[PDB]
Amino acid sequence: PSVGFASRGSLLPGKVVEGLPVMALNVNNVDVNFFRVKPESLPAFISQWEYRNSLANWQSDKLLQMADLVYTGRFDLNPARTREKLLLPLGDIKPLQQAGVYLAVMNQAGRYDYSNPATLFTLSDIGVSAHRYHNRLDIFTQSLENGAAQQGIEVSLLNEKGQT
Amino acid sequence: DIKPLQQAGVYLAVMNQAGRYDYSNPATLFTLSDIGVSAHRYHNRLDIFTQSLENGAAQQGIEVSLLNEKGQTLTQATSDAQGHVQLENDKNAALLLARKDGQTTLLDLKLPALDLAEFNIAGAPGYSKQFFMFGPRDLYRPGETVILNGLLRDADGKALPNQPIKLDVIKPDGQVLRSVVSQPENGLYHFTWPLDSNAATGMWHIRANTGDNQYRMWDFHVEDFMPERMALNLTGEKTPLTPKDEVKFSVVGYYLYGAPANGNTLQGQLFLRPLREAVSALPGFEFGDIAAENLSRTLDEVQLTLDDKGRGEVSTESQWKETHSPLQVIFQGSLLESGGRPVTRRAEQAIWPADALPGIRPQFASKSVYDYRTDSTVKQPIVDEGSNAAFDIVYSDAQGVKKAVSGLQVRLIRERRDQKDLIENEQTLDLKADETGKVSFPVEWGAYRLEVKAPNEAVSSVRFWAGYSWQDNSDGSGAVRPDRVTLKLDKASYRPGDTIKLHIAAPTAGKGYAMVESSEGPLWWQEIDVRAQGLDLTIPVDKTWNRHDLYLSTLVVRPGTPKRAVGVLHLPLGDENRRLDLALETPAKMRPNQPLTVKIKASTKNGEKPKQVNVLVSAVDSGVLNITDYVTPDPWQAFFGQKRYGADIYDIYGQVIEGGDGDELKRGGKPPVNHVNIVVQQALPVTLNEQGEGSVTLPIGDFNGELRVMAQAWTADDFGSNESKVIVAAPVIAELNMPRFMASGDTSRLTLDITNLTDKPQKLNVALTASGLLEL
Amino acid sequence: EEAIALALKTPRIWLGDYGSSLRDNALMLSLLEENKLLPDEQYTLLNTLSQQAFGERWLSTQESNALFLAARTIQDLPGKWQAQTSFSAEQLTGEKAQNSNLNSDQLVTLQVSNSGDQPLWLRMDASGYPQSAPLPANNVLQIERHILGTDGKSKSLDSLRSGDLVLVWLQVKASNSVPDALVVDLLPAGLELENQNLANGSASLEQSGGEVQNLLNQMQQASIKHIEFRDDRFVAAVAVDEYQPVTLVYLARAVTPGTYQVPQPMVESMYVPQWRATGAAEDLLIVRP
Amino acid sequence: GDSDEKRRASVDIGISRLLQMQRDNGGFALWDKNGDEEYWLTAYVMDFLVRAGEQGYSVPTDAINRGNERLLRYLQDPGMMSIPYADNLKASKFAVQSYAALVLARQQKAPLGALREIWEHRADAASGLPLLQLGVALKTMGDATRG
Ligand SMILES: [Cl-]
Ligand SMILES: [Cl-]
Ligand SMILES: [Cl-]
Repeated sequence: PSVGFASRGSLLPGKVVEGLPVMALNVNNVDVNFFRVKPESLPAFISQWEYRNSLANWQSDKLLQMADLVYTGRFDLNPARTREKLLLPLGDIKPLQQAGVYLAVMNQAGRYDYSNPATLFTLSDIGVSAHRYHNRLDIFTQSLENGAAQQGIEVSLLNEKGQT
Repeated sequence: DIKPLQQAGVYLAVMNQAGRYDYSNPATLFTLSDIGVSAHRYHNRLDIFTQSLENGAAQQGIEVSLLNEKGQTLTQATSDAQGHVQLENDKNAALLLARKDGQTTLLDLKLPALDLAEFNIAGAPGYSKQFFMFGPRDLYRPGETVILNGLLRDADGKALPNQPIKLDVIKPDGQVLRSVVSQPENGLYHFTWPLDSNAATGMWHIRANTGDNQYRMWDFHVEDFMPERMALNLTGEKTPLTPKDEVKFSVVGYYLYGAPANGNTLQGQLFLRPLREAVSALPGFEFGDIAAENLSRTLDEVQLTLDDKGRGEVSTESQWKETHSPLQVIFQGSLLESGGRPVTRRAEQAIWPADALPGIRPQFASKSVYDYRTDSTVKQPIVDEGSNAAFDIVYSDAQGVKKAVSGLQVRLIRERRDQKDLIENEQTLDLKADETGKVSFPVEWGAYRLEVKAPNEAVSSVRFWAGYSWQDNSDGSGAVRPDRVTLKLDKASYRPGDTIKLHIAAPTAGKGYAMVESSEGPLWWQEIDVRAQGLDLTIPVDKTWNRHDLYLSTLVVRPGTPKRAVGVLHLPLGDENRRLDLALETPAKMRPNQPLTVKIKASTKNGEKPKQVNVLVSAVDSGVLNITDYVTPDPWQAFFGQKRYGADIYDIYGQVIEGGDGDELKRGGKPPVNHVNIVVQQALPVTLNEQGEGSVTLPIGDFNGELRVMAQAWTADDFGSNESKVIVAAPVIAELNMPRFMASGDTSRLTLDITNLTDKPQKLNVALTASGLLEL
Repeated sequence: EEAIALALKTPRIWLGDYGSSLRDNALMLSLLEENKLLPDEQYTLLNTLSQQAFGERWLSTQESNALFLAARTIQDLPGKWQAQTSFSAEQLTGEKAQNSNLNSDQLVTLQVSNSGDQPLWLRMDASGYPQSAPLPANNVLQIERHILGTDGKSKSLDSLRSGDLVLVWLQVKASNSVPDALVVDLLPAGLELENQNLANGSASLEQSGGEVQNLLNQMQQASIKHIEFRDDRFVAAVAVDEYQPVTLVYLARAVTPGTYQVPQPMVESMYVPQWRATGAAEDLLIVRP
Repeated sequence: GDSDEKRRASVDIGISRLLQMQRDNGGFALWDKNGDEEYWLTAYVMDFLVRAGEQGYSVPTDAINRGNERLLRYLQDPGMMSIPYADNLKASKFAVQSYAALVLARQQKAPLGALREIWEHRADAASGLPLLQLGVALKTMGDATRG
């Protein structure tokens, strides 16, 4: 009688998307809520979130105060009684196609629990590989799947306060 | 537009903000239905009355799902004009539900029944065969013989066959001392047994079992008392004083042997206390400012001497002239003997800041909540945090009649947790005469106080806490109180041959029912209409109604939500021809060590046939009877007096949505013997002759005081009771006042009062000597 | 035999042995029983255990374990008993505990013999006034008395006048639980109790005790079985323990003028009469006219 | 620490709060004016409030007088003190009276008769502090020898 995020990763590719992987057992309908993290003071969010598997109800007030809700989507599944993992169609969600780091908090339709499965993610087929030195930093932009789209102007380097 | 919610069953709505995650989310239990049931619970059955909200009284009722503690339906059927239902009642019954597909109405028996505190539904619970337990007194000393008499009759005071009644003697600890099987002698039960000298002190009782296994109690005190030798009367004023008035108490003291308390000292205490329960006609309604300071004080210590007539006056100037709350002055007066032993009594004087005051009654329960600021658990009216708090507000006089007023300052104050009292909300209330104002305020958390101020400056306030309830609830402290329907009757008493004419004066119009009830069920199952401002209706009193627990009831509803109102009134069937005119002829004054003669004369107008009248004569010292203000046992009031209302009313109009032995004395030491004299006499039951005449001679010993002559009379249905006061006094009284005991090596100033009660001057010599463990 | 004899004379993480006096006394009992040695010492430990279990608020798992193992075999024996006594020409027999009241003639010549085939258990409790007033003493229990005026101040026991109301304050303490403490406060002959059970004919404790509300609140918290307002004494049946001292307050009146001896306040256990205390000796009580 | 402005504002808040814990007899309770009296803490808070006055803070005159009246009851009447949880009741009573004595003496309000009678029970002390407080009180009120 459970359903949770299986990958627990920070980046899903824009290409070969297949949404977010979720492992479920006897759960037919799942209500997932998506929140776009405020671009300003984003390092303060990552340090508070610490890339968790679930979200506590009391600690949610401080963390979700720097993230705005964009969509409230329920998803239809068909398991009756094996703990098979499945996809999540995200391609039809227009606000998620916009820039920014997102947080998905899923729960069973009419279930009320202490903690609900949550994950921090970004939908992108871009793969950077930075190199840190005593004075400078050289970044190498690329692309996932067949292709190495190297062009890189788009480099937002933010400090501890959360300013580029 | 929600199709699954249009189906039968009880629902629960849990709401939350789209993407919010909190510890608790708002939730409510509800049922969508325009059906309004009103059940009536009885000892064996349960009669339910189905109806409808808005304009319409759709009475048809087949749809009655009565579920038990497990959750299984027991019975479901239909009956009577337009619709009604009669079902079998269970001791552990829990639910009641309405309709299969046409909506659902929830009514649970677990919730408290409607509070009928404003109605006179009080009386004896003896709806079954009546057993009147009586004796000459209710106060005994350890080592005394307890005297108890009894007469067994049916529900209508008629004689029944000779049956044994099992009597148990119960101790204050609840343990039985002795069990007997009482057999009657000439229709009279008589139980006598001696209290041990090592007997426990407190409230003892004799419990009787007629066979119904529903015990009949006879309470008696067992205490180390001293009979009073003086009478003390402390009188204030019936009508409350204004805050400017001086408080005055009139004192009267006299020796019960018939002489004033001339020169006797009266020591006492004057106290100022708040008068929160200022209107007895409105039980539960609080009056005055609970936030007001210095309302509980010790005013003065009273020290005075009574005049030659045994008279005095106690007064204190007002020190609460600017009060906005009703107060009371209590005088705890002690009239002292020449030896120092007092006769203490209390008198209270009501003080009202105006002629009419505002009163508040919370509609929510009072639960025992611990307060660490006072380090003591105290029961206080509590309501759930984030919920509305309901209150009944009335502008009443001392008598209870609600007066018309406009401009009541209804203010919701939030009391400081850890600056000053924060005024949360303000209101303006207009009241009509005989109208109960109903205010509801949205409450957050912590300490709160609801205050109402009248234009005459009179302030009334009630404190209430907002938070959690960890069970520990007061037995039905949050019960629904219905609006009152003043019911009026044409005659003071009715009989099987009479016809009752009842005037139903409801606050507004409304359909429902009008009936006559008993503890076994109703007798006038239906009557439905009410129109305009009042309704005079005829009720034919039936001949088979042979009981005195019979009451009348009405119910009215009107939509704007459909406000419900209830009316209840006792139906008197006690006939005056069933009472014996018992006359007692005793001398007003008599001498000690002489026999007292009581001349009995039983009669009744038109009839005048006192056929084989039995009389039980007794004589007890008044100083014994005054300690517990003992009432002479009346057999007529016992068998025919107003019995309690045998029904319980349940309705859903309050939940409609709007928008070893002697071992302790051995360890302490053998107590000294107290040689006080208890003057109690009970002669055998005599038979009055053809004329209804008879005489009883009671031997009176060395007693100086007042004696109460008491008599009880009976036949098969005729009952009588009378009393007379006989002063027993010598020409010259010589009485010694001494401590209750003395210890070895003590010195006591004894006092001997020599009183000349002759019209002639007396010259006497008093020769004193001491024997035993006493020396002069 | 030297070690065993020394053990039964030796009294009792901290020590690390998870022990207590109660536990150790029950384990020592089982050891003696198990090894069928010193049966007279077994009976001594059994009586000592009965009083310690009675005076213990809560028992640890090891205490109840040890107590159960030491007493599981005593109820497995029949309750039948036979005795030949000094106060009976006929033999006394029963299947349960049968009490027999005795007077001073019987008690001074009291002799009991076992005429049974099993051991009999006897309990003898004798009570009465001593020839002279003993000195204040205390064991397990403690009692103190103080008299206040209705103004909440200490009352000057000389400046007492006929008619005065006084508040008599008792404080009872205990070094262990006393579930059945009996407080007997014998009155001076000049003081009469304001019988609270007969409210109409007496002064109210509630009304006259507003200046000692702390004491009334403390008294409301006490576990009181009953309170008796007798002619010569105030009596209270209460439960007391080390973490919960008992406060009692009663209203009395100065009645007969005179000079009175003041009896000391007393408290004792019904089950363990050795748990007893007599409070400090007071000055004579003078009631003025 | 605090700024001088914050520190002074906090003392004023504390005084007004403490005054709401003063009972009708002048003694102080733990949280409310209706709670049970706290004997040692009444001397403690009275010490605080008198010293607060010498340090430039306002305390109402009626509250100080009521407090001092109650401290005088402690010197005169140790017998009415209910301290049921005290292991050494006489030592507790002695610490209360000695503290009460110092607070009144620092205001020249401690009667020498009462101080001399507390001094007769000096053997009841379980610490040096109550004796040093009583000593300063006796010296201040005029008995330099016993002081
Ligand atoms: Cl007198
Ligand atoms: Cl074993
Ligand atoms: Cl016992």
